[PDB]
Amino acid sequence: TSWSDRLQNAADMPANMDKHALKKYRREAYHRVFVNRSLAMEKIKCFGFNMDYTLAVYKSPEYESLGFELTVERLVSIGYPQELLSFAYDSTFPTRGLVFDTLYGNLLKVDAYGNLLVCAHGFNFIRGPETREQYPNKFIQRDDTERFYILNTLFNLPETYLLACLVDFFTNCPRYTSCETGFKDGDLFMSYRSMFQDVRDAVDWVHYKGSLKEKTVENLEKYVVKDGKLPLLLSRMKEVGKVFLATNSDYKYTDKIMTYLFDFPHGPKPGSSHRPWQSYFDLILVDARKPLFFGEGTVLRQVDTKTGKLKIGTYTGPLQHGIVYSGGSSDTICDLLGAKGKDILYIGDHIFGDILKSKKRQGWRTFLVIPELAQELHVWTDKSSLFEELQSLDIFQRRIKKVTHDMDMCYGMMGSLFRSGSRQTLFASQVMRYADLYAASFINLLYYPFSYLFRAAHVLMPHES
Amino acid sequence: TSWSDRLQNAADMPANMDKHALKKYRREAYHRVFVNRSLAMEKIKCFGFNMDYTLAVYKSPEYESLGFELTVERLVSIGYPQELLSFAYDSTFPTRGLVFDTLYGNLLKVDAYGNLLVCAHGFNFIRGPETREQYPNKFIQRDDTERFYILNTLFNLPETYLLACLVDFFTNCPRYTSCETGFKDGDLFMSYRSMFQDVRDAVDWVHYKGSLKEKTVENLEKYVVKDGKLPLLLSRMKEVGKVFLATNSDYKYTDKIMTYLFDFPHGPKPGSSHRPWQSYFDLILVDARKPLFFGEGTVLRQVDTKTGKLKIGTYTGPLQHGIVYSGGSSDTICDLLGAKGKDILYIGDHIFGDILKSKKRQGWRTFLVIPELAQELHVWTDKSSLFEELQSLDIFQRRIKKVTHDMDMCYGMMGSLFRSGSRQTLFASQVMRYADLYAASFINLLYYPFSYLFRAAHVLMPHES
Ligand SMILES: Nc1ncnc2c1ncn2[C@@H]1O[C@H](COP(=O)(O)OP(=O)(O)OP(=O)(O)O)[C@@H](O)[C@H]1O
Ligand SMILES: Nc1ncnc2c1ncn2[C@@H]1O[C@H](COP(=O)(O)OP(=O)(O)OP(=O)(O)O)[C@@H](O)[C@H]1O
Ligand SMILES: O=c1ccn([C@@H]2O[C@H](COP(=O)(O)O)[C@@H](O)[C@H]2O)c(=O)[nH]1
Ligand SMILES: O=c1ccn([C@@H]2O[C@H](COP(=O)(O)O)[C@@H](O)[C@H]2O)c(=O)[nH]1
Ligand SMILES: [Mg+2]
Ligand SMILES: [Mg+2]
Repeated sequence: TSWSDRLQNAADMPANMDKHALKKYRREAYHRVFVNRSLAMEKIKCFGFNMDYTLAVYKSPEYESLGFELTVERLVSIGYPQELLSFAYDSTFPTRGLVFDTLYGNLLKVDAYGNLLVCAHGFNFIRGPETREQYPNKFIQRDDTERFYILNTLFNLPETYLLACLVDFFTNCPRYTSCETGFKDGDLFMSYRSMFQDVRDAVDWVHYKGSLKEKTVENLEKYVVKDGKLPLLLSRMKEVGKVFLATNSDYKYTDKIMTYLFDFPHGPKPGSSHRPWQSYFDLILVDARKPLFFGEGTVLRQVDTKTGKLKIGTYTGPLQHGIVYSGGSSDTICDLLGAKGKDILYIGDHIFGDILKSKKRQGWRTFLVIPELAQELHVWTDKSSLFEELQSLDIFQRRIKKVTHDMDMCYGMMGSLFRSGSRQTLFASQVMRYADLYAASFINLLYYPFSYLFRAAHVLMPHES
Repeated sequence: TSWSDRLQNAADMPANMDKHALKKYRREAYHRVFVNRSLAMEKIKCFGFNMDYTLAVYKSPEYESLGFELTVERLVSIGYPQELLSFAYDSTFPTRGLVFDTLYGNLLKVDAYGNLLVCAHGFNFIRGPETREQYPNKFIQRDDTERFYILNTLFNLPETYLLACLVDFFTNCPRYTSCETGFKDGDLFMSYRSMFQDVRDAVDWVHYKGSLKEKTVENLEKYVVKDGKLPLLLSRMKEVGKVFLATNSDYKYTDKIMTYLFDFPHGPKPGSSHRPWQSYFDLILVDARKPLFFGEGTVLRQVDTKTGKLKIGTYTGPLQHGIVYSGGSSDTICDLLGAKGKDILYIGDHIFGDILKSKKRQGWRTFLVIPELAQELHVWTDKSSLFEELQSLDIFQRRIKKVTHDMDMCYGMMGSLFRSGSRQTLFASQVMRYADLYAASFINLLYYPFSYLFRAAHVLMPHES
């Protein structure tokens, strides 16, 4: 059972819009919206959306496994050894939000202060004192962005595994001599840094010049979660405010995915005329180039939606019906919709590119969709006497390490997305700090009334308490 | 009554080192160390110190008032109008941690997300909708470091007031026409940005080329808080670990101040031989140039302590007794003392330069000294039914704004260092995030045993609770 199974099962359900069933429904952890800072839903005048892994949630492990297969095939085609063809994707290994240390070739799970919670060199877990050799303070300088790469998204799940595999393969293969910063093969030296770049280029290549997109769209039911409730939610939002789409994706791909997500023999509710995905948005924008979008951005262009090509030149007209934009910046959206940032709830999945940057650069209100929260919740309960037990020992050592360990293993080899025992990861700390609201899915907003007040409790400093 | 009066009164007291009086003493808010993250005192192998506003706490409003007087005299000497000579320092106006917006010439108190809590143009307080003209989202981009200058320290207290004064003076003086970004005087245009720079240069000039240092050191009792307990604390620390000094200050000034702080007719305890300040430290370092010290730093030089001049060349020898260093980097200290960052408790007063940067760049353990916490605490109690009242309304609007207002006024015109009603400032949020421990004074560490465990409670995400 994957988080996409959980998500697809709630998606295979019709909306009961009785105000008594609605409130009842949101009592369940799974259908709940979580609050980091208070948010009055009535102040929101614009609901903003991203597509990939937000509106379009790719199925797991199917889509990761596809993306992995093709990156291997791109690496092998450019020269990596044919053994790679025998790797297959393992969804039990990679946790999202890991740092790849391009110097020493380790996958690291770290806290908000660069403290090491987990260290893995290929599939070998470095523990305790072995690690202090490379990390003498058990700590990394997050500022060293040249050395440390953070695998923020569900798109990096396959590359997270592939880096482990690759390090494993060259380590255990007797043609290659392992050194501190890479591998020697005769007179060729492959650093972890160059291997990492090759992988990073290959993923990018599969996404942009390979066949991941063509393959995804030719079996959509296999790769994308479809929900009858998405159109109903959007139509409700359009009643009380403005709705927009801003994706890094191109128009032709967005149109294939969006079309499919709205493909039901009705519109918002059963019995209503179907309408095309584009009637649900007041503003559609593609090739957004987030996070640069939340700064200077790029030049505002206009899509020709017949050819799926950009019209030549910068677009200098107003918002008219049917217009599709490409590029521009977050200020385009505020200007065209006449909104302030605090009037905009922006729903996305990329902690850095979507949520962090819109919050800090523009002060927009944020909603982080976290699809693994479906399965992370299920496990947080059924092992709450493993947690509540670890909790207890802290109050009351070698028994603390042992219990941390098996707590995490339930999540997988790399542990919870959110913590390693009693220690919170960087990812968690960033969700708490930048995501005003968060949930397993944005559809959870359907179970809350029009003018709800999400309440977080006020924070007190230690001397204040 | 100033926080320096509070601090000086606890400094005019002898140490009762009975383990029963000690524990009793630290029960008082004022003599307490506050915990942001758990810290086991027995893991600390090196206690590190800064001098200015840490070991040497300047008296208030005397030192601020001196520093203000001389910056005015430097501005007037370079061309600012003689009216400035009639300004006098007002300790009730400036709160530490304000942002100066060099575009529009406003002093702003903001939260951790760049939200506007208080806005002041000179001495006129902008409220509600008037402000939305210049800040349409009621928010500032903290990243715009070119426009927004953060007044982090007790050294910026006089310049915080002077900027208010200056904006006030040109606004209300009929020789100058007020524009959006500065003042017109005939064919001369003075922007707020250039005024700000002139002030910033003048403060720096007083500190480095003017007579603030000569004047301070010729009446030390007037300007510096002296405490018999400082030598005792240091000697206790030297028993269980290593002690170092790292200051941005030069040796000749450090030697004048340090000498005076140790000037008692005994050493650690009454009855013991006096010893010179330098015997208390295992490593002394001057002209540290923090925060650059916590990165690349500068070239390690060696002080000639007879002339107070730098020896010529880079220093390439080991730590020997009596050696005084200048420049270098945080790695010099770890190398010379053989410490890891987590073995180092660093006690300082500059949230950015001392605490933030040592924590993030090096993972050192941090202790923030916050001298206004003496007076901020006194007022947090005696108006806890103003807070507890505001607290109550949030649960249960125009009555919320009115009550926020008079809560703050107790602290001064610019409010609490830590909050504006129920909203925490950037300063507070940064103390919570970067300062493992904090207190009104570092001397508070004397009231805690050798191997104490400062405990903060574990943090839970909303879905985790
Ligand atoms: N999740 C992320 N993915 C990619 N880049 C990031 C992420 N988080 C931060 N960065 C960027 O990496 C750089 C180095 O990290 P740094 O620790 O200075 O950032 P930070 O966000 O300010 O840390 P903190 O969480 O302590 O505030 C910064 O430019 C930062 O914005
Ligand atoms: N108190 C401060 N004084 C001076 N400069 C600061 C201070 N705090 C942050 N800065 C620096 O100002 C710049 C712009 O602010 P930004 O909001 O990106 O920083 P930040 O610390 O990452 O914010 P956050 O608190 O959200 O993590 C950064 O380079 C940041 O490190
Ligand atoms: O390594 C990569 C390379 C490309 N993309 C692309 O980023 C887009 C994300 O769009 P959105 O989430 O802004 O809608 C997708 O088209 C995807 O192909 C990645 O996410 N990761
Ligand atoms: O605007 C200024 C200019 C100079 N300094 C100097 O910085 C030093 C702070 O030293 P420390 O806190 O690192 O010991 C002092 O000598 C002081 O003169 C300031 O703090 N602010
Ligand atoms: Mg996305
Ligand atoms: Mg200092």
